[PDB]
Amino acid sequence: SVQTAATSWGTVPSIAVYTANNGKITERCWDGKGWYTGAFNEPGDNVSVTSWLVGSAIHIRVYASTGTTTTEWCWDGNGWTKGAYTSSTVPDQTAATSWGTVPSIAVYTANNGKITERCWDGKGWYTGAFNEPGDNVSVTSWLVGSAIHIAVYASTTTTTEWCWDGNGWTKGAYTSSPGDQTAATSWGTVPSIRVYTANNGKITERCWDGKGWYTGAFNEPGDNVSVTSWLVGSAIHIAVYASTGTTTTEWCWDGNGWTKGAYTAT
Ligand SMILES: CCN(CC)c1ccc2c(c1)Oc1cc(N(CC)CC)ccc1C2c1ccccc1C(=O)OCCOCCn1cc(CO[C@@H]2O[C@@H](C)[C@@H](O)[C@@H](O)[C@@H]2O)nn1
Ligand SMILES: CCN(CC)c1ccc2c(c1)Oc1cc(N(CC)CC)ccc1C2c1ccccc1C(=O)OCCOCCn1cc(CO[C@@H]2O[C@@H](C)[C@@H](O)[C@@H](O)[C@@H]2O)nn1
Repeated sequence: SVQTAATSWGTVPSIAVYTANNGKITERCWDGKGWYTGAFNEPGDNVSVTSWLVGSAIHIRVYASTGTTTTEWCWDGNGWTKGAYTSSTVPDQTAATSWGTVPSIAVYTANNGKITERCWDGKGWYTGAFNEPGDNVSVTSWLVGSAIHIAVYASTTTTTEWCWDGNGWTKGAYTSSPGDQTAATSWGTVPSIRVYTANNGKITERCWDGKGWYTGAFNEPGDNVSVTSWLVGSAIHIAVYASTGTTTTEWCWDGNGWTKGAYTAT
């Protein structure tokens, strides 16, 4: 099927969805009044994205996988340009997260059954300590004040949660113990986490609200899943993108059940 990645920002919100199809990545954007086609058009078979607000200006980084490299593509208000990211890979699935306004970035790559990590601290790219088995990776992160926490979901036999608390990596209380493709989001400082798994054409949901994992009401057909969420005061909003072949369907949580969203690819 096509493979998607989703970021959002502000409270309207704005959404960017990236779809990899026949080696091309294209962008559908939402401004609060209709979906439209963004400038982004780069080569790639797989995509992940992350973004951050500097005051009220969005900065977007798309990690596009092209055989023996992943290229970073940068939006900073005035067009797409190539980023300082470099890797060396084999015919590659990535997950990205970022935090603060510096910002800091962590990119996880599953290459031939191993997940590895590249980190950006504002000075340059370096190799992170993370290195664990997996064919499939998703990531979410949250600030507790100025301390970053990172939850990596590595799917190989079992999906394993790997938690970073700022001084070491450990196995988390998640494990839903073939060919799982996961997408993760989180919100607040508890935090809440939702992990979506495409397995055998069903997408299903696992939930953390600080007091143990449980199966969520989310249940929709798809072979690929991406997700983004945003808070408005105390209210969470989620957009899940479920894909089968070239058909991507949006599912929205606005606090009153999962409903089909307006998203089209066109
Ligand atoms: C574009 C081509 N690439 C990528 C392959 C590249 C370019 C330069 C270097 C490169 C690689 O590697 C090294 C390595 C060394 N070392 C140890 C590190 C051994 C001697 C030394 C020099 C180079 C240098 C280097 C040599 C001499 C002088 C300066 C540098 C340098 O600027 O370095 C790169 C970062 O410096 C400032 C340039 N830069 C890049 C950005 C990017 O900011 C954007 O936004 C960020 C948030 C990220 O998304 C980021 O990826 C994105 O591009 N901001 N500033
Ligand atoms: C207080 C002692 N008792 C017996 C009286 C008890 C104990 C645990 C639960 C209990 C009750 O109830 C639930 C109920 C659910 N529901 C509601 C029917 C969702 C399927 C889930 C887990 C337990 C859980 C639960 C089970 C296992 C692990 C943790 C919890 C838990 O955090 O328990 C307390 C927190 O539970 C969350 C309550 N709830 C409902 C929703 C809204 O929906 C969820 O969140 C949305 C944002 C979406 O992701 C949606 O798909 C997803 O299902 N969010 N939270």
